[PDB]
Amino acid sequence: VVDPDIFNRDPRDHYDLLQRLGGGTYGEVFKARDKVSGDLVALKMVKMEPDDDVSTLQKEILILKTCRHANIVAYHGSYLWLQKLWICMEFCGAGSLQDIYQVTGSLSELQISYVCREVLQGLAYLHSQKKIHRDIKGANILINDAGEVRLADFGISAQIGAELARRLEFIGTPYWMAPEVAAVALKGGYNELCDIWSLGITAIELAELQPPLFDVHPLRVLFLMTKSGYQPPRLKEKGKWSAAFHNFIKVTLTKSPKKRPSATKMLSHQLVSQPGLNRGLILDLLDKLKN
Amino acid sequence: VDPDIFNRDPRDHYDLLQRLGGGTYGEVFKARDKVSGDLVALKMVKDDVSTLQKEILILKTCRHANIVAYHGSYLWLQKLWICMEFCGAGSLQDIYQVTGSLSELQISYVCREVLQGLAYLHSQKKIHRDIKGANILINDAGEVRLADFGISAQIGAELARRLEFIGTPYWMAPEVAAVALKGGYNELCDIWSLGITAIELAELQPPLFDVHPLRVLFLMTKSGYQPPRLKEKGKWSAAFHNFIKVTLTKSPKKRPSATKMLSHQLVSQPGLNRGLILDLLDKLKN
Ligand SMILES: CC(C)n1ncc2cnc(Nc3cc([C@@H]4CCNC4)nc(N4CCC(F)(F)C4)n3)cc21
Ligand SMILES: CC(C)n1ncc2cnc(Nc3cc([C@@H]4CCNC4)nc(N4CCC(F)(F)C4)n3)cc21
Repeated sequence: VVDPDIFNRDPRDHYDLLQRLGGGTYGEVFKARDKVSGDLVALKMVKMEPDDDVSTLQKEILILKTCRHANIVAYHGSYLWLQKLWICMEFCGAGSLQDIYQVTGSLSELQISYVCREVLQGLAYLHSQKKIHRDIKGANILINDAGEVRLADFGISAQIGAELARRLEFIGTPYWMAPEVAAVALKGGYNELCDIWSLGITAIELAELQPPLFDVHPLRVLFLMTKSGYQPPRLKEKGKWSAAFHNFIKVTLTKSPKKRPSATKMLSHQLVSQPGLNRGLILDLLDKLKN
Repeated sequence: VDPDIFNRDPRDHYDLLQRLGGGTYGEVFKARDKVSGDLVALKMVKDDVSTLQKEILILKTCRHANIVAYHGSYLWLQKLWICMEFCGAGSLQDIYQVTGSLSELQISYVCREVLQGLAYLHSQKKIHRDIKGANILINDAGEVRLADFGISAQIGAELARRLEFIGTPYWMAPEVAAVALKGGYNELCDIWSLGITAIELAELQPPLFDVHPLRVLFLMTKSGYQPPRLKEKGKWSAAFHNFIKVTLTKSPKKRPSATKMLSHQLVSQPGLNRGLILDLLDKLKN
């Protein structure tokens, strides 16, 4: 069973499908309207046929259903009907920051600062629940028509969670196992501070339209990160960005997780504490997107 | 694809003498080579055979006296027969379940021989990951052979599979990339397992054997976990207690390598030889 609170009914009983927004490996996403309230929702539809593995989708729903924070996409339930699973969420009309910057070009420093503050608020909430997003990037940060910021796409977090559960199920007898082996099997070998690093990379992505080393073979990038002299990336254009932005990048991209600041600590950084960070900055961006 | 597979009937080459066990992976036989008379172990198998493929490749690429020797594989009638050196006494667990606890000198010899095998494996960039009495075999001359690389193969396969579906890495933190490529721990896990095995041979159970395994996993993953110890202090020399202390070093950054452990007083002392285990096998028989 995918989730103990699934609605075993046709989602079309409750929603009018308005537009297919896209589709691929993850399934398809629809814009729909609540037939009673008139509110808009996103429906993510995935095939869910007998003997398919439900574990990843199960974990994704578990994450969404237990979050109640403005900066995490709101969850309105899931439907299982005729071997399709529909996950219903708050609609973000502008899509992701990647959808936006592919049209607008690079964001301003103030726009990036607001985005980073909103993402850090969502991360601090997730971390206080002992959750880890594990896939912070422009493609997974959604923007609504009011310029508000929502973390979404917990698929990677759910995949990791489901694999972690499978590791525990088949760990075998533990009595000869070294503690660090048990720790990797139970906890994964890293912690929530990985999300802070990913946010620093995301800030570079919003500034430059690509993450660092985007043109290097992925396996080479992984290898370089494991060398003892690996150097965190930096913003390319020194004079374009303030010292505060360069320092935000420096501290979020702290190599050692033992020394990397938490989401709550980062919320005190000058870049995201400064006045004038509000959704109007992103309304400006969305106007550019249409103008 | 193993390029050396013999595409012919193994029974045209070996006389099957005794089924030793198996299931549901397959069956294990004691067999005799038809031309030489040497005994061998034949493991018959058969799905996704890929992890078994990786397991055979481990055995095939190892060439060390303390690793059970590999002779070849026969493919016949959708059954793969893996031919290995025969160890007539079985595992140390098979033995101690009859004889009772080993002497300190017997344990010292076993530990030296396992450390030699581990030093070889680690230099080959392999991790055994399942060192325990059940996986250490004893031949009829009292010599020690590491065996059962099934866990090593399974963990390597699973590390490779995760790597294949890791997705794009450009937003990943370095510690996440390191877990993806290197698995989150290293070969020093085998040194810890050897320390537990030494307690097992001394006491007939690993520490915490009567604690629920999920509780053991809970305790071991907390920052305050204390490494176990031998329970009957006066029975064992200071050198044995110290060997346990250092092999069971909690921090993998401080735990000694197999080569370093081979210089420890317990395993470098004189009088450690296969005659000690021949005595054990005599006790097993008599
Ligand atoms: C991650 C996804 C399952 N998800 N989760 C919650 C959520 C809330 N709102 C949206 N909103 C949007 C808006 C737009 C706008 C159309 C025109 N430009 C962007 N596109 C898209 N997607 C095009 C590619 C897709 F995967 F189909 C989605 N989603 C998507 C949402
Ligand atoms: C790990 C195994 C596949 N393997 N690999 C190489 C190898 C070389 N020699 C043996 N020798 C023995 C001796 C004995 C002795 C019979 C009387 N007591 C132990 N039993 C067993 N088996 C009991 C349960 C099994 F898996 F079938 C094996 N194997 C086993 C070997």
